[PDB]
Amino acid sequence: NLSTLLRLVHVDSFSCNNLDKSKIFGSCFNSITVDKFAIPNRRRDDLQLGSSGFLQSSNYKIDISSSSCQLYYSLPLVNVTINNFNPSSWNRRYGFGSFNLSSYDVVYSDHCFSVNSDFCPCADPSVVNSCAKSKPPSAICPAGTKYRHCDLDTTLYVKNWCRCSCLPDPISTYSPNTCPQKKVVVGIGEHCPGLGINEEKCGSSCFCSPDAFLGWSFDSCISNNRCNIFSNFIFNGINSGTTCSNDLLYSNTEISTGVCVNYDLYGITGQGIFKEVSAAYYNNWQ
Amino acid sequence: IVGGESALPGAWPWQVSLHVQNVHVCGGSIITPEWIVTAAHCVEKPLNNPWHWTAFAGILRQSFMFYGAGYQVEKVISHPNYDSKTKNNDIALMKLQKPLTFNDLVKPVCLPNPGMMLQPEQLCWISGWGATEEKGKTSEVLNAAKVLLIETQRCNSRYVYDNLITPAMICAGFLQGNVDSCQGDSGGPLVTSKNNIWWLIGDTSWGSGCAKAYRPGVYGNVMVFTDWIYRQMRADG
Amino acid sequence: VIGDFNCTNSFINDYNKTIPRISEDVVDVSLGLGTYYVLNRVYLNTTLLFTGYFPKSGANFRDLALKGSIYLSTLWYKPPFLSDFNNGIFSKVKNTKLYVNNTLYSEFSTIVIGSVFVNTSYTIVVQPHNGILEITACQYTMCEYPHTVCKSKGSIRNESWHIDSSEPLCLFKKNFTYNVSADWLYFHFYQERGVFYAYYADVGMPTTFLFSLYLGTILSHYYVMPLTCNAISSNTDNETLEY
Ligand SMILES: *[C@@H]1O[C@H](CO)[C@@H](O[C@@H]2O[C@H](CO)[C@@H](O)[C@H](O)[C@H]2NC(C)=O)[C@H](O)[C@H]1NC(C)=O
Ligand SMILES: *[C@@H]1O[C@H](CO)[C@@H](O[C@@H]2O[C@H](CO)[C@@H](O)[C@H](O)[C@H]2NC(C)=O)[C@H](O)[C@H]1NC(C)=O
Ligand SMILES: *[C@@H]1O[C@H](CO)[C@@H](O)[C@H](O)[C@H]1NC(C)=O
Ligand SMILES: *[C@@H]1O[C@H](CO)[C@@H](O)[C@H](O)[C@H]1NC(C)=O
Repeated sequence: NLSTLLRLVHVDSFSCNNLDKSKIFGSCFNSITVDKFAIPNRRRDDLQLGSSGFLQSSNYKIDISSSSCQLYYSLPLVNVTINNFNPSSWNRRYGFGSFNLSSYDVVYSDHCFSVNSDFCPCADPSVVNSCAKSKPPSAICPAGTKYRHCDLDTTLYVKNWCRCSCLPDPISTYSPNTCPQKKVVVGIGEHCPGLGINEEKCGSSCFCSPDAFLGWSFDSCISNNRCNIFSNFIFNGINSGTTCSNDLLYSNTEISTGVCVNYDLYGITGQGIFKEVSAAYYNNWQ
Repeated sequence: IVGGESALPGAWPWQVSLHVQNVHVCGGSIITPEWIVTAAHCVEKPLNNPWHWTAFAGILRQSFMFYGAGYQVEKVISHPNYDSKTKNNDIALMKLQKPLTFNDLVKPVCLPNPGMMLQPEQLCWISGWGATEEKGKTSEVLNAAKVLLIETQRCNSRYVYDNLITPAMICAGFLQGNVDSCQGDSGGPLVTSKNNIWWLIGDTSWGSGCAKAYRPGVYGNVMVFTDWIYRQMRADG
Repeated sequence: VIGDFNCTNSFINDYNKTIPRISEDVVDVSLGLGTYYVLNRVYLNTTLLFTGYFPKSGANFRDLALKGSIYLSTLWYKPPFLSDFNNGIFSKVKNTKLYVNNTLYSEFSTIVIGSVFVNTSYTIVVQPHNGILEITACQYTMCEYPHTVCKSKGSIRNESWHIDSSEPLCLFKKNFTYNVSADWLYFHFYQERGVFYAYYADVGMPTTFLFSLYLGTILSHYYVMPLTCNAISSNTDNETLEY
C-alpha cells in the first residue's frame, strides 16, 4: 500500500524516472528490488539522474534505461547505528580491519581499484638484499601469488639501486600499466572490488599497515538532528505477476447502514439493508 | 630501439655511423658537409688516433663493403669541459677530409636557432643501430621509434633520477616504459616537426637500460652548445 | 519419475515389491465422518439437501505412506503410487508423535497435487512444520526424486525436493495451525469449473474450510512424498506411517 509506506516513513522527496506515479496507485508487477544506503552531506548532489560523482563511480550506479523511482527520507538519530563494512575480499586477505570512526559517520569510496587473483603487495626478501637506495620492506607472501616486481639496475654510478612498481601511490602513479592495480568503475548492481593499498607500508607474514589503505574518505550525515538515507525502487515488468496494489479500488470503506447498498462480499452480489445484531454463532472460518 | 619498426628507405639523411676496427661502435649526425656531430663518451683517451676511423652514409643495412668505401676522419674536436663522472657536456665534433657533395638521400639538418619555443609534450623521433629488447646485438637494419619530451622538473624527482640531470641535459621518452634505446645507440638524431623542417635538438649521451619503468632516456640539449659549434667552425678556417 | 530435474543419484535402488495396503473399517457417514461444512456459510436449525463431492458409503482405503532409511526406490515414483486426480480424494492421516527429552514432536507425510509438475505449470504442496501447515501453490521446480526428511530425530540425509535460486510466481501462500497432540487429521480436496478447494480438520467428525483458489486448468495427477527418518523402525519406538 502506498499510503501506509509514506505515512510511517518521514518522506522528504520522491521522484520517478521513466515512470509516472499515476499508474503506481493500482497496478500489478512481477518483482520489486529496493536499494538503501546513506546520503553524504557534501556528496548530496552526486545522487542526481546522471552525474560522474564519487558515489556513482565507486559506490552505487543508478540505471537510466529502466523504470525506477528515487526516495529521499530521514530517520531519527535515537536507537540507530551505521554499519561500515568493506565488501572487498582481497583487501581483508592481508589483514584489513575497520575505519575506526565516530558515530553518525558514513564511509564513501572515490578511488576504486580491481586486481586479479595473482596479486601480492609483498616482495621477495631474497632479492631486496641487494638494494641500498629506496629499499622497500619485504616479507613471505603466501603461495599462489607472485611477489612484488622489483628490478636492480645502475644509472650512472649507483650499483645498488632497486626500482619497483606502483610508485608513488596507486592513486596517482607515473606508470599505471606497470602497476597491477588498475582503476575500475562499478557497474549496475556491483560493488567496488577494493581500494588502493600503499605497497611501501606493507610487510613474519605480509601485513600492510592500516594507514596504507588510501582512496577513501568520510563525512557526517546529520541534518536537523536526523540522518538522511536514500532508497531506490526498481520495477521488473508491468501488467503481469502477482505483486499488485491494494488501494486501487478497495480502500477499506465504512459500513453505511440504513440505506440499501450493493453487495460484493466474498463473491456475492445483491442489495439489502444493514442492521447490527449481536451474534455469537460465527466461527473463525465462517 | 624497443617497440619501434624498421625504417623504410625514405628521407632521413642525417644519420652517419662511425666504424672503428671494422665494427660499428658509435653513430653520429651531420649538419654541414664538413663536420660530424656525435657524442663525446666514445672519443676517450683509448679511442685516440682519429686516422683509424671511417664514416658511412646512405647505408641502411650495415653490409656494403669491408675496410673500404668510406670517409676517413681527419681531426676530432671534443668539448673541453667534459666530465667522465657525471657525463656532462657530452658532445664531440668529427671533421671529414672529403667534400661529401650532396646527392640522392644526402641532406643534412639545420641547427636549431635560439628561441624555438618548443612545446612541453613535444613529439620527437629516434633512430640508430642498437639492441632489440635487452642486451642484444647490433641491429642489421635501421629501425625508428616515436618518443615524447618530458619536463626536467618531473625528471628530477626522487623516484626517477633523484636530481641527477644537469640544466644542459634534457629527458625524453615514456615513463611507462617499452620505448627506449639500449646499449649501442650512441649519438642518434633526435629531430622534431616544426615549420615543415626538422630540427636536431637532442643527442643521446647515457641511459639506464631500455624498456624499463621509471628509467627514461637522456638526450643532450644542444641549445646551450649552439655557440660552441659556431666557434669551432670559424676557428677551422 | 515425478519431476524433470536431478536431485541426487547416491545409492538409488532399481526395483522392489511395494505392495499397497487395504484396511478395514470403511467410512460411516451416520455420525459426520466423510462430510464437510459449507465454504463460508452458516446454516441454522434446519435440514439441507446439498449436492457435493462426497465419498461412497462402504469404501476401502489405500496406504500410500512410504518410509526410507538409507536407500530409495525407482518404483516408488511410478504407478500405481502415482494415482490420478479424477474428481478428488479424501485422506485420513495420523500424526506420528515422537518423544525426545520429554518433548512432543508430530510430523507426517507431504501431499503434492499438480498437472505435469513442471516450471510452466502450478503445483500445490502441503507440508507440516511442527504444527504449521504451509499450503503454497507456486510454479516450483520438481526433480525426478522428491523426498522429505524429519526434523526430530534427523536422518543422515538432507531434505531436497525442489531447487530454485529465485522465488517463482505464486498465487497462494498462507500458514495454518492445528493441535499438535491430536490423533487423526482429515483433508478434502476437489475441483469444479476450474477452481480448487481444500479442507482440514484435527478434531471432530466434519471438516473445516481452508481456502478457494482459481487456476483455470484441470489437475490430473497427485503424489505423496516419502518421509525418510530413523525413528520409524522396529528397533526404535514402535510407530508406523499411514496415509
Ligand atoms: C428446530 O427445527 C425444528 C424443525 O422445524 C423445530 O421443530 C418444530 O418446531 C415447531 C416450531 O415451534 C413446532 O411447532 C413443531 O412441533 C416442531 N416439530 C418437532 C418434530 O419438534 C424445532 O422447534 C426447532 N428448534 C428450535 C427453533 O429451537
Ligand atoms: C510458514 O511457516 C514456515 C515455518 O515456520 C515459515 O518458513 C520459515 O520462513 C522463514 C523466513 O523465510 C525462514 O527463516 C525459516 O527458516 C522458515 N522455516 C522453515 C521450517 O522452513 C514460512 O515463512 C511461514 N509462511 C508464512 C507465509 O509466514
Ligand atoms: C427510510 O427507510 C430506511 C430503512 O427503513 C431508514 O433507515 C430511513 O431513515 C428512512 N428514511 C426516512 C426519511 O425516514
Ligand atoms: C488438543 O488435544 C488435547 C488432547 O485431546 C486436548 O486436551 C486439547 O484441549 C486440544 N487442544 C485444542 C486447542 O483443541
